Order: sequence, then C-alpha cells, then structure tokens
Amino acid sequence: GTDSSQGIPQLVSNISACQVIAEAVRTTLGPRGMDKLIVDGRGKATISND
Amino acid sequence: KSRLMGLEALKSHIMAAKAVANTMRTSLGPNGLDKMMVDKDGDVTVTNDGATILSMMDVDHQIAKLMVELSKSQDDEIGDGTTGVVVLAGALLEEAEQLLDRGIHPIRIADGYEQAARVAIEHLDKISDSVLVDIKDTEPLIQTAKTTLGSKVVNSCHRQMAEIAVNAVLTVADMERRDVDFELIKVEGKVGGRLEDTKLIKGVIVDKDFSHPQMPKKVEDAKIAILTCPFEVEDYKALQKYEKEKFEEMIQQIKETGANLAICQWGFDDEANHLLLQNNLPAVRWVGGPEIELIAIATGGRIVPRFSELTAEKLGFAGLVQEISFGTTKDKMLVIEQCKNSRAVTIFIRGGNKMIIEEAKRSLHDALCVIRNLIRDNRVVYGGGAAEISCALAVSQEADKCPTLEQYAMRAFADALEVIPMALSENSGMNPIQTMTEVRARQVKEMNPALGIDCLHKGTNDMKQQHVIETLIGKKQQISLATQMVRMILKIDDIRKPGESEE
Amino acid sequence: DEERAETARLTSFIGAIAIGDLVKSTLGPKGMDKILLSSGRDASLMVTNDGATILKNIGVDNPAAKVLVDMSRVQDDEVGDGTTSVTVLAAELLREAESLIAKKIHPQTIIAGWREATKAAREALLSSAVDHGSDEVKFRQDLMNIAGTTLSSKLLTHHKDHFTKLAVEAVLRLKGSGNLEAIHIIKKLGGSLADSYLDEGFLLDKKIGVNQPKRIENAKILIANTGMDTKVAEIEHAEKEKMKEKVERILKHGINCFINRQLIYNYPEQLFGAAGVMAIEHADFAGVERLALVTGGEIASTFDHPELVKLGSCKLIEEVMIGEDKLIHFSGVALGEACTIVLRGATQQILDEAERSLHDALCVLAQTVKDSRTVYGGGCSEMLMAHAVTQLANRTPGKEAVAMESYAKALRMLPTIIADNAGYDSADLVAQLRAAHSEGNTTAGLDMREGTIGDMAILGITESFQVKRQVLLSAAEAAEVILRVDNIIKAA
Amino acid sequence: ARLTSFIGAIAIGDLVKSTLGPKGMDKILLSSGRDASLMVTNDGATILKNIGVDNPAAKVLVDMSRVQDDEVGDGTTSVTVLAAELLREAESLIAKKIHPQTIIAGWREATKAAREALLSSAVDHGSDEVKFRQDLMNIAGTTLSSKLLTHHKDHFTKLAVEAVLRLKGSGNLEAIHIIKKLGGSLADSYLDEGFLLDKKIGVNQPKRIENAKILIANTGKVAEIEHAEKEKMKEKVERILKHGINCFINRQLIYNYPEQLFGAAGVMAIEHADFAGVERLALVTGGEIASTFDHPELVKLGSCKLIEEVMIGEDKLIHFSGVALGEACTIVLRGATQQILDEAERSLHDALCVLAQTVKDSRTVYGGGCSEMLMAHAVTQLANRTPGKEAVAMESYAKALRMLPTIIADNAGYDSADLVAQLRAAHSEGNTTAGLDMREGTIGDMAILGITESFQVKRQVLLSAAEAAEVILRVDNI
Amino acid sequence: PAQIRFSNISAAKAVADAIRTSLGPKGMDKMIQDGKGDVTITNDGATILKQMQVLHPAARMLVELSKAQDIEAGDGTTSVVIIAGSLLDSCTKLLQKGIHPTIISESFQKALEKGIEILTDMSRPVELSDRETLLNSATTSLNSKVVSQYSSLLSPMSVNAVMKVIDPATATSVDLRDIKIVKKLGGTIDDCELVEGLVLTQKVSNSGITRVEKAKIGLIQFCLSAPRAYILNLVKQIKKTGCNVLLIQKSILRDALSDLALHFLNKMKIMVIKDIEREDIEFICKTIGTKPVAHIDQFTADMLGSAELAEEVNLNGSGKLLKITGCASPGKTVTIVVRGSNKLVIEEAERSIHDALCVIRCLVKKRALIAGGGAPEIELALRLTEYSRTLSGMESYCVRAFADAMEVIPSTLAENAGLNPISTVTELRNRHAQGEKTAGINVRKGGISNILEELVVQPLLVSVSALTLATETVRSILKIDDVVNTR
Repeated sequence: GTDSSQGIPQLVSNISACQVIAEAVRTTLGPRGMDKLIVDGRGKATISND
Repeated sequence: KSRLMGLEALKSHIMAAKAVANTMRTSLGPNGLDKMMVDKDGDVTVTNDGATILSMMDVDHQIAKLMVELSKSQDDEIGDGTTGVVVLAGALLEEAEQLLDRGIHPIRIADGYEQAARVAIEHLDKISDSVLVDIKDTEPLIQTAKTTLGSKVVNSCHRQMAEIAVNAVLTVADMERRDVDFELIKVEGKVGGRLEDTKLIKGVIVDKDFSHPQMPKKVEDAKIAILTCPFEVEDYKALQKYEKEKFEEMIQQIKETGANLAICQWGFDDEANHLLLQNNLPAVRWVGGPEIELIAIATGGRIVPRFSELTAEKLGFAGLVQEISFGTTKDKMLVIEQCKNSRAVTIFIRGGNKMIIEEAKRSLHDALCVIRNLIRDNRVVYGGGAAEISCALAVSQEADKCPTLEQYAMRAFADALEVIPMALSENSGMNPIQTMTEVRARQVKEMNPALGIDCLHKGTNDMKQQHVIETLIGKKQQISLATQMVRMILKIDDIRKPGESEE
Repeated sequence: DEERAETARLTSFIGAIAIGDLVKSTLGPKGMDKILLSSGRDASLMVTNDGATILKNIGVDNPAAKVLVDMSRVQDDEVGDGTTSVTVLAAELLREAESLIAKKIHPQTIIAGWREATKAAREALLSSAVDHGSDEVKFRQDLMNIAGTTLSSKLLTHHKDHFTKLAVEAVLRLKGSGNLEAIHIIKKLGGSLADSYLDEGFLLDKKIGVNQPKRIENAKILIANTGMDTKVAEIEHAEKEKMKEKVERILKHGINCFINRQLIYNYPEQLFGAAGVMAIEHADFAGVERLALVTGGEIASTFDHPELVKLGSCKLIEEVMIGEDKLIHFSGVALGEACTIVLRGATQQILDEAERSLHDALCVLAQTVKDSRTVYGGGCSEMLMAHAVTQLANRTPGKEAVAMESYAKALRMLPTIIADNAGYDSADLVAQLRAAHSEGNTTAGLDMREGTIGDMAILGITESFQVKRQVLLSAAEAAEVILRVDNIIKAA
Repeated sequence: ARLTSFIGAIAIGDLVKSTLGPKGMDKILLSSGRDASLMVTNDGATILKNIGVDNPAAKVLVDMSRVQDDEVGDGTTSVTVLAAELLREAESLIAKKIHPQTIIAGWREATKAAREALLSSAVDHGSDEVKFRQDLMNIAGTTLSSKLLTHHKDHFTKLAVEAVLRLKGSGNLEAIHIIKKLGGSLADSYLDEGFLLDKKIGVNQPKRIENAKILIANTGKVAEIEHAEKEKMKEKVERILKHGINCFINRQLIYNYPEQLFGAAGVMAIEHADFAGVERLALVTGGEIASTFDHPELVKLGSCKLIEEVMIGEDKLIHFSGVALGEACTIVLRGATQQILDEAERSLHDALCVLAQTVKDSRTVYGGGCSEMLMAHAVTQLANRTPGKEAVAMESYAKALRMLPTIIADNAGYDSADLVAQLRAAHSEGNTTAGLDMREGTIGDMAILGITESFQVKRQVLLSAAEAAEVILRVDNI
Repeated sequence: PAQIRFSNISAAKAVADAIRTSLGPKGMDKMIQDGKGDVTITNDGATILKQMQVLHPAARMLVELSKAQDIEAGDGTTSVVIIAGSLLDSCTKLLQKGIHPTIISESFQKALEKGIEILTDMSRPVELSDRETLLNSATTSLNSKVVSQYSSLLSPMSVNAVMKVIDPATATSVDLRDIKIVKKLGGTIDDCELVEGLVLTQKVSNSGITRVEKAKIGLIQFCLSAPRAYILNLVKQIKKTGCNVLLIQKSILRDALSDLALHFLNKMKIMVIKDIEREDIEFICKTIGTKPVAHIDQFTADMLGSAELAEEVNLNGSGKLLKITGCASPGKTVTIVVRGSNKLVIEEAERSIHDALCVIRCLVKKRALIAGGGAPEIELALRLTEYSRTLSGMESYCVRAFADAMEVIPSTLAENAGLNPISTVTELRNRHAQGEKTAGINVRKGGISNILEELVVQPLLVSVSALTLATETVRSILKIDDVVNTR
C-alpha cells in the first residue's frame, strides 16, 4: 500500500517506471546479449535478443 | 508483493526442467521402467520410447515446452534415445546450477559446455572403433536389431523379426542416397495375430471390401484401375440409363484406356460389377483415398487415380503371387500382390499387441536411421554408457591443460555425462555409483573403451560380445543437440509471461 | 494430468488392490454376494456371487485399475470363470510387491524373480497335470467333476446332468474339434431350473399362423432384401413391381423355410405363404450362424446373384408349438451339432448367465478335448506352486530370492480367502495343508464341503490344466505389466 | 496397551541397533543441561544405562539386558536388538489375528531347536585341546570389538594364557586387576601385582618390607576424657608394635600423629583404597577386612609375605609384588582419555569372562552372523514340518535371526539386502563353515578366516532374547 | 465387511420396527408426512411399506418381502417383516460372538426347515374340499368388515365357483383362473351373479340385432383413422364372414368407428365396445379362441371365436352388460359381479372377495389349518429351543437365535392388545409346555386362552410362506457384505 501522485512522488513514480522497463531490456544489449522469452498467451513462444 | 527475476529465475527454471528430466531419467535403457500414457479423454496405453512420452504429455512451464519442442526436432534426426537428451539436459543444468553457486556467469557456463562438447565429439571420433564395412553385414545385422528388441520376448522371434529388419533395410537400400522417404513407409500392422505371422510380405493388404463378396479373387493381370470417379421411375430410370451409360462409357473408356480393376472410392451398384464378373473382370466399390502410391509402387508406378492417365505402363500395380487368408475371422482383404517389386516397400506385421506394433514401426524406423548410419556414415560406437565414460575421462583430461575459469564447466560437463551410465545402472536395479566408478576404474586400468554397464545382465561389462551398438551420428547428434539446448536454456533468463498480470 | 514419483505407483497399487478386494469375497463356492448399485433412479439392488458382472459393472476411473479390469476382460473372453481368482492373484502379487518396495528393492528385480517363479509354477503344473480317463477310457463322472467345479455358484445343479450329457455327446458327436459354435442356449419363463432338455434349433414359429404346415421339408434358405408386394406412390409402386419380379425369381426354387430378417408386415407375409416362404426376424445371431453352418443359411444383404441352386441346402425344418409357448425345434439339420437347450425358469439374468456359463463349461471342456490333463483343485495346485517357488527361492542366491518368496505367498493367499469366504477357519487349515504338502506329497489338498485336509484325488475335486496355467500366466503377466510402470500421466 | 509395549521395546532395541557390530556408529548421550556437554560412545551397553526409560514395558527389556550385562559383559546390544526384532515380528503376526500364547509356544519350541543347532556345530579350539594360542586370541580380540587397545591385546591374551596356569582356580575372575593413568597410549600396559598406593612416612620409609600381616585399623570435664580416648588410641599403637607387621589397610581417615607413630612402629597404613582392590588384598595377598582391630593381637591378622612400593615414570607406579598367592596380575596402562579407565577394565572383564568360559568349555561357533543364519535355517526347516498356526510363529523367529547378520552388514556401510540373502541361499547347500565377512564385506569361509565367537555367549544371547520376548509378549495391559 | 453388514442389520431392523406396532387387528394406525404431504392414516402396514421412502438396500429388501408375501398368500404382510427384522437384530449377537455369517445363514436354513416340518404336522388339517370349513375361514376373513352383512352374499358364491371348477393349477389348487370376474357401478349389493363365461360391462348401444346364437367373435384392434384404403376393408371382411360380436380396440387412432364404417357396421349392427382393458384382453382371448389381430389382412377364417348367448342385456333390470357363454376355454378369474350403488360397497366387496380368494387358495395349496395369533410362534420357540439344545457346534446358538426371534409375534400381539408383553409371553410358554399348542392370545377379546375355542384361526401356508420368505431374506442380507455405486 503506497500512494504516490504528488509532484516529487510523481517524478519518483515516473523514474521507477522507467527503471523497470529498462530492466525489461537490460540484458539484451550487445551482440552476445541474453535472450528473453515471452509468449503471446496462447502458446506462441518467442525467444528474442532484439 | 512478489516478482521472480534475476539469477533466481535461472534457479527456478532448472529445477523445473530437470524435474521433467527426473520423470524421464527412469526410462533410460532397455531395462528402463517403461511407462503408461493416459489421455484427458480416458484412453490408456504403455510406451517405453521417451519421445512419445514427452510429446503426448502436456506440460505447464514454458521451459518444458521448449524442451519438448526441441526434442521433437531431434526425432527426425535420430528418434532413438531422445530420452537421453532430456537426461543430459537435466544433468548439465544441475551442474550449471552448481557452477552458478560459485558465481560463474551462465554465458561462460554455456560456451564452456560448448568447448567441452568440442572435446566430446572429437574424442568420440577418437574412440570410434567402428566397423565401416557394414554394408553386406547380414550376419551382424542380427545383433544390430537384437538390442533394439532386447526388452521383450521379441528376441525369441528375432529369427523372424530381425531378419524382417535386415530384408527391410536391404529392400530400401538406395546405395547412393541412403534414405527412407515419405513413400517408403514400412508398416502394415494387423492388430491380432501372433509372433511369426509378423512376416515377409512386400505388398498391399488394406481392409477394403471386395468387388463381389463371392468373387474369384485371382486377378493376376496388372490391368488394374484406381478411380477418381464418384457418383457425381424416370428419375431412377434416367439414373439407370446413366448407370448402364457409366458401364458402356466409363468401362468402355477403360477399354480404350486400360483401367480394369475399377476400385471406385464412392457410390456404385454392384450388379454392373456383377455383369463385369460375368465378363470376368473385377471392380471394387468405396475404396480408400491415399493408398494409391503404396498400391502403385508394387511394380514401380506412381499415383494414378485419373480416368485417362492410367495407361498400360502406369496401371494399378501388384507385387507377388500369393494367396493367404487375410481375414481369417475378418473379411479377407485385397490381394494387391501379383507382379513385380515394390520400392516404396511395406511389410506384413500381425502383432496383436499395441506395444509390439509401436516398437516394430518406430524401432524399424530407428533401424532405418542407424542402418542408414551403416550406409550414410557407417560409424558405430559401443554404447551402454561406455561411450559416456570414455568421453567423460577425456573431457576431464582436457579440463587440465586449459587456463581459464571455463575449465570448471568441463569438469561440470563430464560428470553430467555420468548420469547416462548411472541411469542405465539405476534402472537395471544395481548400485548406480559403484558400478559406474568400477567400470571407470576398469577403463583407466584397461584401455578398451567398450567396457560399459551390464544392462542385459549377461556375462561381463564388455559391449563387444553383447553388441550394445549405437551409431556415431546418433551419439554426436545426441550430445550436440543436448549442448545446443542447454545453451538455449542458459541464455534465457526472464520469462515475462503474457496475460499473467504483473502487478 | 501430471503426477509425482512416490504418489503414482502408490495410488496405482491402491486401485489394483481395491479391485482385487472387490472381487475377493465372490471367490469359490461360498461366495458372499455384493450389491451393484448404479444409483440412477431405480437401480435394482442386485445380488451376485459371480464377479465377472461386478467388474463389467464397476465404473472405475483409476487407469491402472482400468488395466486390471481389462486384463480381467481378456481372461473373461479367454476361459470364462476364474477371472475373479486372476484379479485376486494379481492384486495379491501387487500387495506383495509394494511390501518389497517398502524394503527398498528395485522393481526390475521383482519382475525378474516373478518371471522365473512363473516358469517354475508353469512346469510344476505339468508335474501333476495327469490326464484322467474321462476321455481315454471314457469315464463320465470325471466330466461331471470338471463340469461341476467350474459350475459353482450357478443355477443348473439339476441339469448339470444334462450339461455333462452334452459333454458326453460332445466328445462323441458334437466335436467339430470340440466345437465352440454349437453352444446354443434358450429359455423362457414359468417354473424352475429343472426344465433343461434337448433341442437342435432356435425358437421362431410359422408367422403365417397355424395354417402353415409343420414339416416344411427341404429348406433352401438365406436372407432376402424386401417384402413382396403388388409420384411417390408410383415410385414405390414400381419398386413393388420389381419386388414381385423378385418373388417370381425365388419361387422357381421350391424352398420350404427362409429367414427374411427385416420386419415383415401383411402382404409380404401373404406372398410368403402364397410362395411357401418362411419369414424369421432377428433371432440370436449366433443361432442364425448355427442356421448358417449346422443348417446352412448364411447372412445376406441382397439375393440378386444367388438365383437357382446357389443357396444353403438342408433336409428337414419344422416349427412346432410345445408347452403353450413359442418352442420351436429345428429337427433335421444337415450336421447335428448345434443341439439347443431349452429351459423354463424364473428370472431373466439366466438368459445371459446360462449362455455364458455353458460357454465357460464348454470352453474348459474344449480345453479337455484338446488336452484332458487336470490337477486337483481346492487350492492343492496353489499349495504345490507355493511349495515349488519356495524351494526355488531357497536355492536361488541374489536379491531376487526375496521376490520369489512373496510370489509363493501370493499363491498361498489364494486358497486362504476361499477358506475365509467359506466361513470355516482359514489360517490354521492352510498352514496344516502347507505343512502336510511339504512332506505328505501332492495328492493331499483342501476340501471345503467338510473343511478339512484330505486326498483330493479320492474326493475328485478336479480342475483342468489349461485353465490353471492360463490363470497363473495371466495374473503374473498383468502384475508385471503394472509393476513395470510407475510415474507418468498415469492417474488423476 | 499391548501395542505401546512393543513400541517401547522396539525403541530401546533401535537405540542399540546402529551400534551393533564392530563398525557401529556412535550415538550422543546428551543429558540434563547443567553439564551435559557431550558423550560419544560405540558401546550400546552404556547407552541404555544413561537412557531415562519412560515406558515400563521397555524397563523389562532394559533389565533383561542388565541380566545379560553382568553375565558375560558385551552382549546386551545383541540381546536387545534380537528381542526388539522378535517383537516387531510378533506384532505383524498379531495383526493377522493369531493368539499371543501360540506365538510364545512357537518361540519356545523354536528356541529349543536353535539351541541344539548351536551344539551341532560346537567346534572346540586347540588352546584347551593342544595348547594353542591364536585360536583363543581370536575370541579375545573380537570381544575387544569397538575399542582401541590392539597393541597390548597380546598382553590381554597373556593375562588369558597365564590365567590357565596361574589365575584359574575355577576360571577365577578375581585375580585380574586393571588400573591406568593418563599420558601415553596403548603401549604402556604391563604385568603388575596389585594397586598403586605408596609408602607414606616419606623419604625415610624404605622400599622392601619383610612381612605384611595386614588388616583394617579403627581411628586415631570433657577434655580429660578426650585425652583418655587419646590414651586408648595410644594403647592401640603400643599393641601394634608387638605384632611385627609391615603393612596395614587404613580404611578410616588418619592424620600425622597416628600415622608417623604407625610407621615408626613399622606399620605402613594404606589410606582407604577401593574395596574391589581390597578383595585382592583379602585373599590373593591374604589380608582380611574388619572394623575393629582390638582382638587380633598376634593371630587374627592378615597373612602375606612381601609387599613393595616403587615409583617409576610419573605414576604412583607401585608394584605390589611378592604376595602369598601370586596371582593378582595387574594391568597398568597410561591411557589417553578418562574413557579408557572403565573401558579397559570392563573389556578385560568381558574378554576374560568368556575366556574363563572357554577354560571351562572351549567350544566355539563361527561369528560374523553365520551362526545366526544356521539357527534361522534350522528353525525354518522345523517350520516346514509341523502343522498348526505355530508354524507361522517359527517363521518370524527365523526372520529376526536373518536381521542380526543384516544389521552387522548394515552398520558396515555395505549393502545388506543381497549378500545376506546370498548367504541364506548359500548356507542351505554350501554348509555351515561359510559366512559373512564384515571387514572386507563379502562371503567367505569363517573357519578359514577364524572369525569365531564363544559358545557360552551365543547360547546366552539366543536363549535370553527369546526369554525376554516371551515375558513382554504375554503382557497386554498397563 | 462387518461395518457395512452392521449398517444393513440396523437399517432393516429400523424399517421393520417402523411397522411393528401395526401387527394384529389392534395394530394402531400411522401418520408419516414424509415426502410432500403424505397423510398416511392406515392401520395396515403393507400400504405403509409401499409409501416408505427407502434408500437403503436391506431396508428395501423387506419392502420386496411385503409384496412377495402378498403374492404368495395375500396375508401376513407385516409378519414377514417383523420376523425378519427380529431375526436380523438377533444376528448381531452371533456376529459379535464370533460366528461367520455363512454358518449363521445355513443354521437359519436348518432352523427354517425344522420349523416348517414342526408346523406342518402340529396342525388340524382338512381332509376333503370341506366347504363348511371354507365358510368357517370366511367367517374368520370375510367378516369383521362392512361386508359382514355381505358375508353370506359373497362366501358361498366363490365356494360354488371353486366347486364348479376345482381347477388343476399347482396341484389342483385355486388359481386366479376359475370363471371371469367383472364389476359394475350402481345396482344393489344383492345384484351379484355367478356367471358361466365371458362378461363385458362397457356400454354397447345397438338398436339392431346383437343377439346371435352363433355369435362369431373376433378381436380386430384396427380402429378407423384419418389420412378409404386402410379403412373399409375390415368391414368388407365382416360382410364376408359375419362376426356379429367384435370387441373394438383403439390401438391405431381415436375416431374408432366413424359413420362411414359405423353405418356399415350398423347395417348389420355389430357389437361395438372400445378401449378394452389390456391385461384382460389376453384373458378374453384365452376365453374366446379368436386371435388378437390388428392387421386386417391377417384376419383369417380360423379367427372365428365361439359364443352361444351374446346380448347387450339389462342384467338386474338396468345394467346393459354383455355376457357370453359357449367359448373355447372361458373362465379367467373368479366371478363376483360387484354391483353397488354406494362406492364403499363396491371396493370393499371386491377387496374382501380377493381376500376370500387368497385365503381359499391358501386353504387348498396346503390343505391344513392352525390356530393363528401367536400360538405357532410360541410352539416354534419351544421346539426349536429343544432342537438347538440337541444340536451341536456353532449352529447350536443360531437356531436358538432363531428361536427367540420367533417370540416377537406373540409379544407384539400381547403389547398391541394392551397386555404386559413379557409376562404374558412366558405364561403362554408355561401353558404350552405342559398343555396344548392352540393356547395363545385372543386379540379379538383381549385375553390369553385356548384360541381354538375362541376361533382365531389361519391356514398353514400363510405362516409357512412368511417364515420361508423371512428366513430367505435374512439369509441373503447376512450373506450381503459389499455394495458399490457409480457404474
């Protein structure tokens, strides 16, 4: 339970939101980057490094 | 709340994936505990081959879905011993987790396993004491097919069954291109019968009905049709004029064309066929679709369902003159064997058990890979774990003259290969540790690499006299397509699952 | 539907042991009847001492127990009676095996012990399967012994005399090679089990009425297609014209009897009687098969190609009325093998029970006409198997010496439960029988009509070898089949 | 309440099960949290002694092991394991609805056959036949199992082989004697002739004395009668100078005015030794025990000839030599820990007790569990003969006799399901001389390898185990 | 095994004790509003058992016993339940003592045959047909009702109907097959007649001639329908042959004989009666000899049934009934033409005539008679106790267990008549052990005396059949040891 909609909480929520989406693509940088596997939900397995 | 990520992701998938391996590691070896298969519908059967086990099972975690996806891409490669790829998957993943305990990055573990595989396959070529002259090897092919049948009493009819196998690989032996194609499907399994009635017929006996149910079946002539002709009182009088028309135009177009045993796939009235019977020529109503190639290869022709294209050189074709009661209590089936040889060849199985049907199709296909690997690349390795111990010793030896941290992968690699003689010895009801390390000591004191694990409970651990024989393509494909997927699992960290609403 | 290692083999063993316990009490000639509810709305509270209908009626969803039920079906279609004992022996072997896994013995060693133990029991059966003189020097009472022991928990104790007389005329006349196609069983209602006697045909009368003569001699007899007769009305009318053209094609034979299978309304029957044709509609098709070989008339769809003499030919066929019921005796068949038996009793389950039990009795009698060797029943053969397997376990070294001994216990638990369902003492007498069988050699066994040890060759409780070898082999194979199989998608 | 009796006895038999055989693994005798710190022990006999047993039925098994304890020494663990295994066998027969009295009768008539089948293989050794040595050294070594003292094990067998010439009257276990100090090892024991107490007058008291007639002393207007009691104890020290003695046991405490006045009169007063050594002082030297010593005036004293007291190598290494019955062959090691104090004494008592059983009756049977397999096969053959429900009660009596060489193979680290069963199958035709070797872990000729065991402990195990079984099986309530 | 057998014992004992107070004529009425509103005010336990919501197997087998005892003898319906429930209650002592249920069941079989052979010669049998003692049993049965004033109206009519045809069925015993019964609403109670042959009650109203001496009879079940082809051909066949009295059935459709064919069948004025009763159709055909044929092309010349006098005659002044004599084999079920203006004098007359039938078939299947009302149960409880004293083995108590379970029938008869049950039962035992068999409890006056003077007597086969059925079901429920649902 954490409420964050005032101005400094606004920017803090925004930069935590950019940090998590950066972690979602963090390992894929470089030619030998780590693969991430996602699906569509129905069984369409997609392994990507892009 | 909770969010599983990072290296703890890699910990969670491995204990997932090796759990699947923990299901399959009790199925390794011919003395492995073979295993049921129960559908969601409610059907029940038994299978020993692990590929059917993994394919017809339904898994929940996506790593196991990846595993069965890639191991089904190994079934076309080998099809035999696809269990061992999953066993080595779990083994290398366990040892990779053991290296991850010491802090090594899994990319380094992955390409260290790759370097250890580059030790492994080449040392397998070094210990390759294969016999390459296995072309006219009809006498050792009994021993080749013997270990494939070794789990059952099929060895007691291997004087029939293994000789069926050697005649089968003799007949398919395209001596330059060396392959079973989609046409050369070698199965006619009569559900119901006995051990010897699985026997030598290179022909077509399908469950279709007769021309006439009391017709003299002796159609020696290769003048035989296959029709694409369907059924497509002034209504019935016009249709009966179309019926005697269809006689005097389809059958007279046949008399112009030569398509005589009119095996129609659709509706017809047999009194026209009965008047053909008074003129002494047969014609069957309501026959099956895709068997035109199997019928038509029986002298060398191909699929000819056409009205006009079925000519005197591309007839419905017939194999070899024999007249046995096909249906003893069943309706007696089609004698499509009269004339010449079948290249897209197919054998008579009368196996009453679904197990002996399943093994005599797929172990015959595994022969059709490994006796293909007596022509495509005639390189055999003495199996029964001896290949794995001989390989693991040299992997540990090559883990000495290398200066990197990658060394700890190779020592993690070789011990993982030790799960293969362990599960051979565990499923055979012996001490899994002591038997394998005693065979390893016997190998480090005696340089024969054909000392393995006595799975058959015969005399000694020497695989020469018992002929537990795999091929080098079947070993190399196994190790390489275990490494190529251990690297695949180790390169995947974050399964951000879609629709699983990340709060 | 995934599982785990400790759970799956455990619940498989529990399901198979539960099936063997649900055929435990209905074993031997002292059966405690179980009640088969099918809850529904008004499921009959049916009692039965036969266990084959129980396993037929058990709705089981544990698939290892479904494999056990299926192996009981294989034994049911193989021999008939004994599937209760087969399932009991298989569940007993599994109860033995899970105690060995409790001692941490690998299952493959258990199967390796059970295989050679089964081979030793199979040769120990031949060690005492002596061929009685019931077919050699033609004893009749020993046919009554073998057709009394498999006739336990049944209704025909009056005309077990008649069934054994059919066995005498089977070894004399009705052997095709021991013909299992002559097994022809009919009955109606009114009376009791003392009304079984001889016939040679099925029960359908002249459907013209009593106006059709009885002795319709020379039956050229098969199956027809449609009933005969004289713009939809006009299209069926021209079909009626073609069908009258067809009765003009069948009248030139001179037939007496005929089997027109389809339901015959008025003027088809009228033109049957005008042409002297019989119309018999959908009997027991095995009896029509006996009309197809013992009489001659095969099944047929149309009749356009058989036209003059291309039928089944017989000598004599009649349709009579005896005892104010549709009792029809097809006297005068070409080959006098399918001697039908007619009874007139009380209940309707005997319509299947007498047929299946005469199939069972004639199946084990056919086992005797292939090979009349037989052992002494009452669990004496089971004691012999347990003693032989016990001595072979005393000789054999290795871990497998454990796996044989429990196997011998699985044999020794077989006559105990039949004693346990006898009401008489079980443990003391089976122990005394075992201690006697160890030195006071194999002619001694258990009698439950008096509940004692006694010479079974004197008391004449026989059992055919070909059913006992089948029982031991099928039970051991089913137990090993489920023993090889541990942790899969195996159960829910 | 019959099930919980079996449970309480099975727990006690389990708490000596992993200590069975000389590959046994030690348990922890942790206790009351004051000073409980640690106790490791391979000896299962002292395990049950330090068990605070709760169930009173298990107390019966404990005291049956106590009856086994003072009889021969080691053998409590085998009796307890065999009895708990018999009870685990019997509770399986009870659940099959057999009356306990039939099981008791089956135990009895099975134990009779198992007793006589030991006598069928009663092999006698050549130490009491042809005066051999090593054959009795084997049983003297395997009674020293789960111990350390193998260097001067030959000294233990020396005290054994000198017993049959010197320390047996009827196999006397009173002429044996063990003491030790700390600092050193297995290589310190030697032949001594008594206890370790010294001359006490000091630098003036000489070593060799002439003749030690030896017994017990007493002790050493209110103040004047206190001086009168001093005069009476001074009358005593005048009455002891006219004796002529040279040693005396001083069982009650004494300060310097009695003490120096004793030794100036030539009286060496030995201050309150443990009474077990004073037993050897009573007859093996020959000086009895009293409380008063007024009435021995010249005749009613002790009788000995020579007692000497030397001081060798950091001990009070007194060699009480020259006694009138020169039989008190005393072992003085200088061991490592405090545990060897009771261990060497009790292990020599256990060894030389069954060695005295051999100098009574030197028959032996091969150890390593093959005698257990022979009794098992013997009761199994009788199980195949008699009818009735009691034929079942013999079979389980076989099974505990299978479990006794199993557990010995089990605590050896080796597999035990195979070669115990292989030994059971091989014993039926490849007759009695075969057996289980625990050290190399195989099947071998036990008569060739010489792993034997005294008959007078095997009969005492096999009888008393069934005796403990029949008592607690017949009890059902409370 | 035992935990389900005990539940069977408890359920059958509880369902037997739910009607145990209703034994005897002083058995009080019940009221169970189980289900959805059952006002079950009745003193007879058979209809109580037929409305009992029963889910247990062993509780349902006694409901099967009720109908079995009603089929065999028609009387003693609650007795076969009370004896069985007391026996199954007494099996619990034999189960807890240690006897296996097989020995219990076979010892009950031995006690059953011993009790049957003890009861069968301690009777006072009849020697001939003995119509005086048939009327005596009628005074025991047909009276104590509202047909007590119709007792001489009804008893010698059925006695003479059995005198006419002492019919050879189950060793020349009374079947349900003497001379065919009918019943007509209205009339007086004295308007019953004893007929010879077939009677019809339904309303045939023909103005013309239905009175033919050679009344040819057919059964054409083909009525008329609605699309002329399959309509008039049966009437043309009637004009061919001349079947002047034909019973009509509406098995095809509803417009049975429309005016096209009805005037065709009233140009000779055939007997016309529709919607004929299905169970009595085959009895009508057994009477007549015609064939029950609906296919109009299957009407042959040998389907011509025989009849001598066929009239739509106003029997007893106004009842337009169709009586028929002179048939092939008439006589289908014992004639009492139940006429009554009131409804209760219809239903009670027919029910008491069926009671008279089920007792005279009891009187001549077994031709003995005992003093009913607790006397043979006390006799069995004495003689079987002596026999169980003579008997050895584990059966020696079970027959004794068979004996004490016999004692519930006098005690309930002692309890429902208001007497102190246990003392009157053992006083009856003391009187019987030194006196006679016929001593018992006269419930009709409420006192223990010699019943053969006080005349509460019953035929033997009621008691024999009740003991046989109760021992059979007790035997079966003891042998029942397993149940399984989910087929």
